[PDB]
Amino acid sequence: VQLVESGGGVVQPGRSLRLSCAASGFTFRTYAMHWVRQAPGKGLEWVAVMWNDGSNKYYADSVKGRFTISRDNSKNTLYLEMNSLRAEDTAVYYCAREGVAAAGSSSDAFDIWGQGTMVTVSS
Amino acid sequence: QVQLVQSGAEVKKPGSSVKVSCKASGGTFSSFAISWVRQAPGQGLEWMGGIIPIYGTANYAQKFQGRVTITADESTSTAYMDLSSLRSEDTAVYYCARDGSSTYYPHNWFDPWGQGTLVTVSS
Amino acid sequence: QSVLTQPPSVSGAPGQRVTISCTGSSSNIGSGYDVHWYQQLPGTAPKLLIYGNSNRPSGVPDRFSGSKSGTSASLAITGLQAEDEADYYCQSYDSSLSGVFGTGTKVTVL
Amino acid sequence: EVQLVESGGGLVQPGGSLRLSCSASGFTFSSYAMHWVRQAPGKGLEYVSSISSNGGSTYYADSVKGRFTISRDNSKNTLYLQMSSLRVEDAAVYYCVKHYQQQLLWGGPDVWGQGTTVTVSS
Amino acid sequence: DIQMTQSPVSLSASVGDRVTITCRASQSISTWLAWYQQKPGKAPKLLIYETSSLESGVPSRFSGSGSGTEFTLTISSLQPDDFATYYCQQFNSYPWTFGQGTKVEIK
Amino acid sequence: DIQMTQSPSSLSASVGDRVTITCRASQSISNFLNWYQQKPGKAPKLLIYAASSLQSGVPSRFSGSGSGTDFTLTISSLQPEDFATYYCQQSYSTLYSFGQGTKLEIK
Amino acid sequence: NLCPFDEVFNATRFASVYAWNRKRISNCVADYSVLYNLAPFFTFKCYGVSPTKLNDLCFTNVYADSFVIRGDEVRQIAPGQTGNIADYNYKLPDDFTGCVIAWNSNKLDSKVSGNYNYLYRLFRKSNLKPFERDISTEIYQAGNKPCNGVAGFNCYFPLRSYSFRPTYGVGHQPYRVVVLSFELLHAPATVCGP
Ligand SMILES: *[C@@H]1O[C@H](CO)[C@@H](O)[C@H](O)[C@H]1NC(C)=O
Repeated sequence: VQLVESGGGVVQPGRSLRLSCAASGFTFRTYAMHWVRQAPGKGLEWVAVMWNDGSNKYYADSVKGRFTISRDNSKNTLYLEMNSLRAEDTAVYYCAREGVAAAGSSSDAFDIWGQGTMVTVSS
Repeated sequence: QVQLVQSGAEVKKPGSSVKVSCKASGGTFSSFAISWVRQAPGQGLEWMGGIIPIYGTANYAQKFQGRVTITADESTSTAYMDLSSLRSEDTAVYYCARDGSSTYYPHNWFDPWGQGTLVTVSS
Repeated sequence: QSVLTQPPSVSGAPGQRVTISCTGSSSNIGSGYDVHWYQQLPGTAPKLLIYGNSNRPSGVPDRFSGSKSGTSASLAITGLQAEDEADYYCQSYDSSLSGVFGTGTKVTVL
Repeated sequence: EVQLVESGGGLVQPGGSLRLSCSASGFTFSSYAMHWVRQAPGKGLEYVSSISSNGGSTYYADSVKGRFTISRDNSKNTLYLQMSSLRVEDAAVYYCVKHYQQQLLWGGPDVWGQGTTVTVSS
Repeated sequence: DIQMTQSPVSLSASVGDRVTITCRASQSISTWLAWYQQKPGKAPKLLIYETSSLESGVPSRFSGSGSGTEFTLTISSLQPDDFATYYCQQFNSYPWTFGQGTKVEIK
Repeated sequence: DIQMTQSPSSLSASVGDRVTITCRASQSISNFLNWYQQKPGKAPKLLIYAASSLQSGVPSRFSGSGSGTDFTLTISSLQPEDFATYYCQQSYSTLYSFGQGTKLEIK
Repeated sequence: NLCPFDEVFNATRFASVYAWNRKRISNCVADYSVLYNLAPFFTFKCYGVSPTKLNDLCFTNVYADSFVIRGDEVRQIAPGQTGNIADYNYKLPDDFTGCVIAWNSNKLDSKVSGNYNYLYRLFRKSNLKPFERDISTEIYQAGNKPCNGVAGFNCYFPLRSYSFRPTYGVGHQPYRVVVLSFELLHAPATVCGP
């Protein structure tokens, strides 16, 4: 049930960034990961989604198009690939998860979260 | 007046598989709800998985999933426990227990408990 | 696996009433499943003490009493003697057909 | 309407190579996974090759493995079965087949393509 | 790799009959099977999908049934637009083994 | 997009009081919102999922309720360890959304 | 004291059909008159015991399962049925006793673009023995190739979502099910009608 991300740091405005989310302890396939954004000072806000098998990849309206989100069910990781990220998109990026067999976790809720990588623009 | 007896103690190399029997006695076997209890020495008890031999179902615990295949034979009035892929942490005492009043629903207390079967793993 | 939290060791004085809590949750006791109790003498298989949260089988004195209250439970032992240096276990059932046992209690005399 | 045109084929000496291109858009292409089937003239149908949704893993048939290489430029909206080291038995029509669902619990191809043909002689 | 049989291999029927075709497998699939119709000279097309449902674009004179080792495609009423051969197909295990064919002859 | 508003935006209380926190939706949400707790400088974890059930691993002094548009979160007895923000997140559309947060302060 | 049926039927979220919850009902009076006069409860089929006569019977205990399925599978929650539910998710025994309540929940358990987290078992090596839940998610070997931990051709993952949209038909909307079960044993009885 542990969850840990990496791949964050400082970047110029307008480059690409792989963001991992190394999952362990739970069966990774039968859930649907998300990406929750916390700007410094502000509240939580939503960024991306996946599906169970990798079917549809919706986004929030502020970051759609520029974000592409991948999935690797063999290594049980998650990749978020943003392109041409703007200076206002500096935050902490979290990992998530939600499935409804009641055995496992709260339904429709982001039950397990990673430690958080901090992506910050630079100049 | 009802009592259970088990097989003797066994030694196993790390990597083999063990078949532990539980020879019931006293009455009819078809109304039993045998559930296995594992106990490492100096720690608490643990539930393994129940089996209703009038149905053949096997509700395993969430830890012992895919490792143990609990089966039961109606003719010989015994309920096996084919614990495969033995490790060094599985040296323990293994009890079998009838489940009290009901048969079609195993949700009761445990009476009797048989006797100990110290299947140790060493070299 | 073992959802039941139980106190590790409880004690008292010879000739007193000692109690043992058994804190469950909403998925094991609060779902309506009952709670029993077992007694393990050191060097044999454990015994049966309380069934149906209050009763007693033939073979145990009337010093042994237990009860459930909402999510938690209790087991009262009156009159400690030299046949109480043993291990007692709290037993119940999860809602998802899964089995649970208590962590472990150590009753020692003074 | 889903449309599937494919191209290539013709004549080849026994032992040559061809590029069989199944290329038609008709839908959102990069999410699907399409395969290849074949039919000798006057005989039953036969399955030959398939590809994943991203070109990652392929699965060839039993009697065809080792001689072919299926590739797909998913951006180019094209599907290539690259023939190599053919025999007399491989004279058939090669149709393209499109999968029904998006990506998982695979089975049941949806629509069939128009068809190219190949011939062997001397 | 399931060697499908198909019965019959050829038949002659006129308009106003009821023909049932069977496609029986060796390895037990469970409702993973389609049916096909191939006009000579061009490509076949999907007729029914997953052995019960109906594809859009066909009158309901055909019907699929069965689950397990044997399935029955039935035609309730014959028509003069069914002058072709038919194909079953399993897709449970991934080497797809199509059937043989059943020529529907009109007389 | 479903705009969700949580009220009030800045609360203050003391130890032991019954604190209520309400959350208003734009259109209907069929009891599919959740309540989060984020201690400052940590990872926000869940308390109430699906507006009425408590996450196993939370002291039972919390309580939330509602169905339809408006939903209330009611803390029964405050503690020194329950002084943090509280997020209102729904689950209805393609675009999931979070609230604005209720800071809890001292007297 | 009255029956605690308010915590079973009126719960805010149900379990999915591959991993369902089972609750025990004990020490109450079985007042079904708070339940039976709810005529949009579109199915009240009772095997073993007859309906409308429940309030004059004494029982030992009541076990109440709970899950959600689509409307084309409610005919499968029954003794002796088949399909992709009664062989891979939840199979009742043949000599089962208990009523199987099943109503419509298209306002409750449904949202736009799918509500992707009500899973159901597609693949298993064998049919389920009765009353056997199954939570294990190891990949299913379809053909003969052991792939050992990575899925692809001939080895799939056995759980798909339901993808419930509110704009489907009457057959694809989520019919939320509660199948109660009753037991009688030689014991004092704690569940009986008034
Ligand atoms: C569930 O709650 C509704 C509204 O409070 C009520 O009308 C209905 O009777 C309840 N169902 C029961 C008690 O079975």
